[PDB]
Amino acid sequence: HMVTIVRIYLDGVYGIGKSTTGRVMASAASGGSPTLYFPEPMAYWRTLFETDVISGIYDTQNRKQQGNLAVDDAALITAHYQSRFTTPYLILHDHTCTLFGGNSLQRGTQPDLTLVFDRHPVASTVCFPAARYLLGDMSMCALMAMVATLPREPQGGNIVVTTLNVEEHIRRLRTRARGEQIDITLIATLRNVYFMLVNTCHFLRSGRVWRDGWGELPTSCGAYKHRATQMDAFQERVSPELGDTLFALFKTQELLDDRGVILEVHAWALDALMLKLRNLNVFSADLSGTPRQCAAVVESLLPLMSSTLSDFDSASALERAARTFNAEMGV
Amino acid sequence: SHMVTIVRIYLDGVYGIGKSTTGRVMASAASGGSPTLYFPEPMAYWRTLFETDVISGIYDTQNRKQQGNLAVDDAALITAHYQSRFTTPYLILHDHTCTLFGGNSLQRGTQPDLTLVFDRHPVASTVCFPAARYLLGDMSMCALMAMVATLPREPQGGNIVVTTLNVEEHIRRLRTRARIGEQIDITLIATLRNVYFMLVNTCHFLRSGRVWRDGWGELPTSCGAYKHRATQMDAFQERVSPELGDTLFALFKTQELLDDRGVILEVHAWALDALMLKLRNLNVFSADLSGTPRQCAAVVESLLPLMSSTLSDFDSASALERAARTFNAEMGV
Ligand SMILES: Cc1cn([C@H]2C[C@H](O)[C@@H](COP(=O)(O)OP(=O)(O)OP(=O)(O)OP(=O)(O)OP(=O)(O)OC[C@H]3O[C@@H](n4cnc5c(N)ncnc54)[C@H](O)[C@@H]3O)O2)c(=O)[nH]c1=O
Ligand SMILES: Cc1cn([C@H]2C[C@H](O)[C@@H](COP(=O)(O)OP(=O)(O)OP(=O)(O)OP(=O)(O)OP(=O)(O)OC[C@H]3O[C@@H](n4cnc5c(N)ncnc54)[C@H](O)[C@@H]3O)O2)c(=O)[nH]c1=O
Repeated sequence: HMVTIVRIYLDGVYGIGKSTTGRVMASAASGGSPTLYFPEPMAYWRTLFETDVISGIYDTQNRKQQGNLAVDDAALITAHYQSRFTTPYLILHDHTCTLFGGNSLQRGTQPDLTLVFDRHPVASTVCFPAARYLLGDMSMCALMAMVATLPREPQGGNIVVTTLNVEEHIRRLRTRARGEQIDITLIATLRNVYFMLVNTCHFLRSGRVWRDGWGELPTSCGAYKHRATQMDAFQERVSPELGDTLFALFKTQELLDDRGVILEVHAWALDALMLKLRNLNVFSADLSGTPRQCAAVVESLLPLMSSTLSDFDSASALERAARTFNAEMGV
Repeated sequence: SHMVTIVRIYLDGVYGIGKSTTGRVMASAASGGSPTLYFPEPMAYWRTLFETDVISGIYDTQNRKQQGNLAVDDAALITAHYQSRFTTPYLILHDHTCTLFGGNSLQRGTQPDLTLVFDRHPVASTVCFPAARYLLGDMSMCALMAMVATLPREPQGGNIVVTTLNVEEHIRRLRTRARIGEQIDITLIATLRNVYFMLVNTCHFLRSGRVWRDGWGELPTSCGAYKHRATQMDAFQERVSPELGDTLFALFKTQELLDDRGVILEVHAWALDALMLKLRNLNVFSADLSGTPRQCAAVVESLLPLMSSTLSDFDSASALERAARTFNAEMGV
């Protein structure tokens, strides 16, 4: 008994609908075949240790403004809690990775098993870090630090970057939290970072590498940074330029030598990013309709996705991992 | 298509023991053996390549701790951030060289076509130093987990040699560099020494073919006492037949990671699994450096019969030679 598994990482900017979405896809209410959902590791972040890292992050963007903590220092304290967000993702990823199996193909069929992970390690190792850096809240050096910890995606992974029109995105961000300030720049920049990420996988699928069109590309400075904070600045592109992708932000003096050439060690890092994101078959989804509709939109690009071949012990082991994960990541 | 036999060695252990000097000799042709490339410590990355020198910073933040001007709360957060900054260049190097070692790792008891000495394995900055900072109360168990998790998986064929030294001689050396009213910081040194014994014992335990679970639920729930004892000099040693108590696993049995029943949470057992898996491709050895640089170089060398080799190709071997040349340039001073 071999099993055909398809794994989906649902990802994108927060407050868009994605968690409702996967949670619906998982629930017995959608039909199709067995669908297991791995939720966000909330408990890990909030209750399992003395410090609640979400409550800590913003607590520091407050302090840094409230004229009470060195601006230099909140860039370190925040860098740190950004690190803490990654941990449970890396643990999950380590545990699940042996079990997905091999023989990744686009089979066209329905799989015996469907997994939906709420977010891929890329979100908290590259994307959120990249955004905090563009906002000046975190240094290049520190972005490097985090990007370096992204694990290699094994074969057959599928990442669906969820999207939404801005209007509606603001409506759903008020319905959830008010009192506290929403942070419209973080949202604007994250929207851009996620487009950049999507562009990046399309870039790689098109067979290019980060060196291609690197010389031509302009150095990326205050001007380029600020632009990533503006809304709509970037968008999905099936044939992107280098500058439409995540690599563009790494061309800065910080990483360049006396004559404008990127250091070999830094090229190595850009190399590793490109390696790690390569087994990630990229898709988009607009989360405009109702949770049930959103679900069927994700479920509709199932025939396009990458399936693996697993043995019946591991299937079982993933389902156990599913049960446990939902259980302990509780609240 | 031409087949090259590589053996890689990670020299590791407590700082100030002689390891970097040893490695430079193993590289030097005068020490015979097989051609040796030596990847040094990523100094430049840490100190010069960015606006902040992680070595200055770190201690400058332990200083503002005792010396009122910055919170005790923040120190264990800025210090952790800096500990994380130490690991970056090692992860980068690891990612660059890993896909070049090739496979077929088989302890072949002969001299290899070539030898790579890396100064330190990712384990040093993602497990060992973090573990010691936690045992000293400078860092939380949760911060620890945030770093333990970022150990990369060692591929087949990795050999790690934990360097050792009697305490007299080790201290002597420490004062030999340093110089002029600089404090040493025995406290850390003592804990790091214990952590590295825990590590040699850990991989033994694991090669033995034991898992972290064997003997777990009968092991004393480690907390207050255990932390003191980890910081006490020579509390730990290289055990011949190590048990769970002697290993790095012991320190993760704390209230912080159990439920109301005294049972480790499953997500925590997973983190424990990961670490056990990565620590399974490292062939572990210990080497003593009381001899002279040459003697030391020979002590590590004589082990080679015991070490494991991978088969790479000529074009890969030749990129390692560049890799080593590049790393050496970009990291000096
Ligand atoms: C990963 C990461 C996160 N964070 C920070 C950023 C955030 O401030 C915070 C929590 O981030 P979270 O992702 O853990 O949890 P949420 O804040 O809940 O954001 P989500 O990731 O869950 O976004 P979703 O949009 O997937 O969440 P969801 O709850 O589905 O959507 C929010 C609201 O929209 C409505 N909704 C959902 N679907 C809807 C639909 N189809 N129609 C109408 N409304 C819909 C629901 O009523 C819900 O109230 O953590 C970091 O700082 N660094 C990091 O690396
Ligand atoms: C990796 C890491 C480092 N740090 C911090 C802790 C430390 O304070 C600092 C040093 O970082 P480093 O280890 O790159 O720099 P060093 O302090 O130089 O330590 P080494 O790695 O070089 O240790 P070694 O023992 O290899 O250094 P070495 O210079 O070889 O030895 C010290 C002295 O002993 C003499 N010596 C060497 N071999 C000798 C021999 N055989 N006989 C007699 N003397 C010998 C040498 O002349 C030298 O002066 O960085 C962290 O906080 N966290 C981390 O994760």
